Amino acid sequence: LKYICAECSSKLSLSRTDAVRCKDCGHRILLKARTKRLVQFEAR
Amino acid sequence: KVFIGRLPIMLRSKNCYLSEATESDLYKLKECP
Amino acid sequence: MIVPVRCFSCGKVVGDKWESYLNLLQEDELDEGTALSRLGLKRYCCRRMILTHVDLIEKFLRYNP
Amino acid sequence: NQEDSMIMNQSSIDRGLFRSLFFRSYMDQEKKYGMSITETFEKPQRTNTLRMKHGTYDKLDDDGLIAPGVRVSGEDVIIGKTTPISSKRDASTPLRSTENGIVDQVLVTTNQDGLKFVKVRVRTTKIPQIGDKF
Amino acid sequence: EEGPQVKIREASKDNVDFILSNVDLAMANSLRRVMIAEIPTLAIDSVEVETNTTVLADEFIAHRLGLIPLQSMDIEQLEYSRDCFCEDHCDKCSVVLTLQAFGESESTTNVYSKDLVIVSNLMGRNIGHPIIQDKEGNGVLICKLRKGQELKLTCVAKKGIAKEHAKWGPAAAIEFEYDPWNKLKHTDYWYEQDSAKEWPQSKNCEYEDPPNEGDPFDYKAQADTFYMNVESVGSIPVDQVVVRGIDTLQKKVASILLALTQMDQD
Ligand SMILES: [Zn+2]
Ligand SMILES: [Zn+2]
Ligand SMILES: [Zn+2]
Repeated sequence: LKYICAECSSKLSLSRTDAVRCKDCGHRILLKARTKRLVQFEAR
Repeated sequence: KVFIGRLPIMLRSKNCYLSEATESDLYKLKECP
Repeated sequence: MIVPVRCFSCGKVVGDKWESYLNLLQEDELDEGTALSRLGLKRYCCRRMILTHVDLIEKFLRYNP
Repeated sequence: NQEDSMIMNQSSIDRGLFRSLFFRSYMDQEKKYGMSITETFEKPQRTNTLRMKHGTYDKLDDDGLIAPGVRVSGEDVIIGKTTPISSKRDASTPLRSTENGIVDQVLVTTNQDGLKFVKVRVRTTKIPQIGDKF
Repeated sequence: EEGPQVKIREASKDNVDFILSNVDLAMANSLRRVMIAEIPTLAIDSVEVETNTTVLADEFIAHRLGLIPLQSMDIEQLEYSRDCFCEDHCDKCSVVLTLQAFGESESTTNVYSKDLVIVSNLMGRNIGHPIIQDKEGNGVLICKLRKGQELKLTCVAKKGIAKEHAKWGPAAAIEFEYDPWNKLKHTDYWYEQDSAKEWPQSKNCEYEDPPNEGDPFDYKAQADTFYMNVESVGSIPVDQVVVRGIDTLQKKVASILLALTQMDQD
C-alpha cells in the first residue's frame, strides 16, 4: 500500500526505476493514497 | 504511406473519440459530459 | 452538492427534508410551491433553500474510485 | 455598508453561506541530460551543497512527495528534488509563501521522454471575510 | 403572578406562539436576543478523519457534522472543555461520536446523522444524541457515496454558544411584533395612495383594539404586549429555549451585581 491507479483503483506501489505503470492497466498515471497520520479539523 | 508531422485536434470534433461518445462513456472516460 | 444542512438565514434544519421533498414531487405528483408548505417550510428564507439547491453530488457520484 | 460596501450576516456565513473551495497545482519533472545526468525526487540533507530551502522538509515522505492527508503551510516543502553537479544542490518546490492549506491529491507519471513527471495539489476552504468582493 | 405576565396563544413541540404582556420593550428584546445567541447547546467541534473517499472534501463534511443538531437537555450539567481540568478533554466535558460507512450496495449508499454512534460514557444524562424529527427516522442526510467509498470519522462535541458559532444556536427564527395598529407612530407607512389599503393588516390586529379616529394622539402611550413566537431546532425543547433564555439573561444581570461587590472590597 502506497500508490494507486487512476482507473483500476488497485493499491500498488514500488521504488526507484520500477517503471511507472500499473499491474494490469498500463495507464501510466498513479496517485498516492492518504496518510496514516490522522488529521484533525475545526468543525465550523 | 509516409509520416509527416502531427496535427493537434479540436476536442469534440469529428476526429476526437469524445465525438461519438455518450453519457456513460464519458463519465468512465472521466471527461465531464 | 448535497443538501445544505440548515438554512443560511434563520438556521432552521433542512438537511432531512431533501428526500421527503423529492418524493412529494415525483411520487405524490405535487407542485413545488406546496411540497414545501407540506414540509413546514413557511417563510422564503428556508423556502429558497430547497427550491433552489442543485444536487450536483449525484452527478459527482457517477464517476469512479 | 456605505459607498458600495455591504454588511453581511455572520451567522449565515457560519451556517455555510458563500463558502468556497480553492485548489492550486504545483508541478515538476526530473531534468534529463543527453549524457546520462539526471535529477531525482528525494528527501535530502547536507551532504556537501547545503543549497537547500528554509522551510520544513520533514512533511516529505521518501519519494520526495507529500501524502494526501497532510496539513501544509508556510514555506513547507511539497516536493524534494536534487540536481547532480561536479553533489546535492536542492531543487524542491515550497508552497507559495502566502498560501497554506491541505494536500489534496498527488500524482506520479512519466512524460514521453520517460522522465518522472509529478503534480501536487492543495485544497483550501475560504470563508467570507471582511475585505471580500461580491 | 406579580410583574410581566404571559398568555401562551397556540403552542406545540416546535413553536411557542405567545403573548408577553406588561413588560419593557428593552426587556422583551433583550430576551429575544438572549434566546438566539447565548443559550448553551452541544454540537460537534473537532472532527478527526481516518479515511474518506467520498466526493465531498474533508472540511466540507466536517462543517456539516457541526450543524447536525445534538441532544442538549442536560447540557447545563456538562462543563466547557476550557474549564474542565483534563489535558484537552473528557467525559466530564464532552461527548464522542463515531461514523463509518462503506458503499456496500450497488446503488448510492446514504450517510445519515443517525449512523453517528456515541462512544464516550454519558455518565447517564440526556446528551449527544443526533436529534431526529425526520418522518422515516434518519435525519440530516450527511453525505452520499458510490462503489467502494469508505468514510471513517470520530467526533467530539462540546458545550458552546451562538456568539462562538451558529451551530450552537438553539433558536432559529423568532417572530416578534407590537402595536400592530401603529398607535405609537413608531413607523410612518410609505404609500402611493392609501396607507391602510396598501399595507397588510397583521393577524395580531385582532387581539388589540382598533384605532378609532376622533381621539387625539396618545403620546404618553409607551408600549406593552408583544406577540412573539419562539421556534426551535430540537436540541432543546421549545419551552426551554424561553425558560433558559429568561434564566441566562437573568444570570448575566447577576454577574454585574456580583462583580460590583468584589469591587467593593477596595
Ligand atoms: Zn492499473
Ligand atoms: Zn430559513
Ligand atoms: Zn474535561
